[PDB]
Amino acid sequence: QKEDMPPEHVRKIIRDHGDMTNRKFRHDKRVYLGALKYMPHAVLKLLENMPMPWEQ
Amino acid sequence: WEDADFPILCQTCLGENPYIRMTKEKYGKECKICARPFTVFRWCPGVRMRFKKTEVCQTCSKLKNVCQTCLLDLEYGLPIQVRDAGLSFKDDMPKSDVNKEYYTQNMEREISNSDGTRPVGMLGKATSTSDMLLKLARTTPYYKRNRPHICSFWVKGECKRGEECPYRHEKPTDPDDPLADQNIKDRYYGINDPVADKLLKRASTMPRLDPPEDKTITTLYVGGLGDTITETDLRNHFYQFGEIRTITVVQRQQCAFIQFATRQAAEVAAEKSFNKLIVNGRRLNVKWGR
Amino acid sequence: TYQRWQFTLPMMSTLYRLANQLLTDLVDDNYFYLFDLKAFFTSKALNMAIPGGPK
Amino acid sequence: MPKVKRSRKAPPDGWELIEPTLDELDQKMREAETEPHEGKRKVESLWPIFRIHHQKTRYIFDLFYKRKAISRELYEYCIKEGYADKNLIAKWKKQGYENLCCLRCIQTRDTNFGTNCICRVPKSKLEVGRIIECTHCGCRGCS
RNA sequence: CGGCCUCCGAACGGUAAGAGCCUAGCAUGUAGAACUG
Ligand SMILES: [Mg+2]
Ligand SMILES: [Zn+2]
Ligand SMILES: [Zn+2]
Ligand SMILES: [Zn+2]
Repeated sequence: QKEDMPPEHVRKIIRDHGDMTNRKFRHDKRVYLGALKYMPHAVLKLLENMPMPWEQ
Repeated sequence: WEDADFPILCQTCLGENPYIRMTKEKYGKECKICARPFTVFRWCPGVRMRFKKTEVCQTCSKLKNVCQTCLLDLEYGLPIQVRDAGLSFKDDMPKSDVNKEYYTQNMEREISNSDGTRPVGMLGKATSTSDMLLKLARTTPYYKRNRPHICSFWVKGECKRGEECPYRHEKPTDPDDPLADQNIKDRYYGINDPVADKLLKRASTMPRLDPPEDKTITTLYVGGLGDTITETDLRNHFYQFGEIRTITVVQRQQCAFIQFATRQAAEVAAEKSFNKLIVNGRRLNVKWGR
Repeated sequence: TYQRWQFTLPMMSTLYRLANQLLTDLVDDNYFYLFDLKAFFTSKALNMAIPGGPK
Repeated sequence: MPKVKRSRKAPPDGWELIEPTLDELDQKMREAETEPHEGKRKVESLWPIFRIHHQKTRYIFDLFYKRKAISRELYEYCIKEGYADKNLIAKWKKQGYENLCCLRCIQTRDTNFGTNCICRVPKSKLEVGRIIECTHCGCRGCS
């Protein structure tokens, strides 16, 4: 099976990449761009899992 | 596009182990020459050797019959210029862009009419194998084809990655050696190839039997026979090559003289025998008598 | 995987009482006499409007 | 301040002695998390996180099974509050896996051929000892 | 004792087209590297 990672793995990845202007990444550039086509799906999945005002 | 089975390249470029690890990536890249998108294969040739990759269009490779990753021929391993010129070949390789696209397309259609055994087109009908090219071939494997690059880090001292460096921690060749500038296009077309040009200066340093002056001197002096050489055996050696006008085997010299009735027979025979005459395992030397 | 619930009636009655203000306080269908679907389908098919209904 | 805790109920009565090491490890993980992306590397910048994760979880694995010094209810609570790692523990239960570097290095899909990464191979099988830092963890021979 | 209540904004369509030169960008991260009695 596929086992889950600790949250700091992704938190660190995203923090590192910041906003892709540093030249270190610069191949992510084109994959980052290619993932645009699926961005309206991430938004739908985000908004339908909204947290419901009786929860913090 | 192409979608195929496996890459054809020199066994030197294949590597040492009898079991290979090759991963297929469909339409992975465009040929450095053809720019046709072709399926690329990746292979790990050995431990701590750089991973090799299929490097040219399948059609472009079936055309010229070279190591589809090492760029060297599949038969002897000779660069295009040298192999062709020693085979007496003057090929019209396309260099134009539009004519190049059309040419690689038509050549893929011809390779489609071909059956996967012989190199398609003229590249086969020059199959008179040249001993100069044979002797110019590296007879043992040159696995230096997979030695890693230099790590600029350790080249300034900086490679603190340990032995995990993906480059050989060796002093970099100061670029001036023309062996550094072999672009894929240069090495493919075989034009302005200075490694093959050094190979050509070598082939000019390689000894053949230089012809003597007097057009009546058809006396070929054989050296290094031993006492186990027979007169009739040397006659059978130089027999089908033309008319042997006289045999004179000097046992007190371990030498001999074959007088020929045809100057062409004498010349072609000596040239075919130069440093290659092997009778009873003896390293026989052909010369022109005085 | 959180499908298929099963409750008891004490639960269901407390749930009912809490949801009491979001709910409709009628027991039957006679309220929606000329205000049900088939009434609105017929109204639409005849291009006439009910006092409180759609056009 | 702490790993602000979702369960809202009282952590059991063995929690206050595991507290200090846990917290200091947490602030430690925050420092290794913030250590910023200099000429460091990219493939090697996630290694400290797997160190400290393995460390957190090996700690709570000690304080339960090896010493028997924690109640099982406190144990499952420390699982639920993200101090422990369920699947790391659940592999560590197996035979050959005492020192698993992380859960991924045995995920076979992440490699092309569907085999574990060389991190898993014992050192005896090599017999040549070329130092290997597994790309995923950075580990050097977990088992 | 009947009720009857629209419309709300954006793009193109006008301010040219170029040939050249100059200089960061942007792509690669390559292939392969000497031979004797
Ligand atoms: Mg107009
Ligand atoms: Zn390991
Ligand atoms: Zn590993
Ligand atoms: Zn690991």
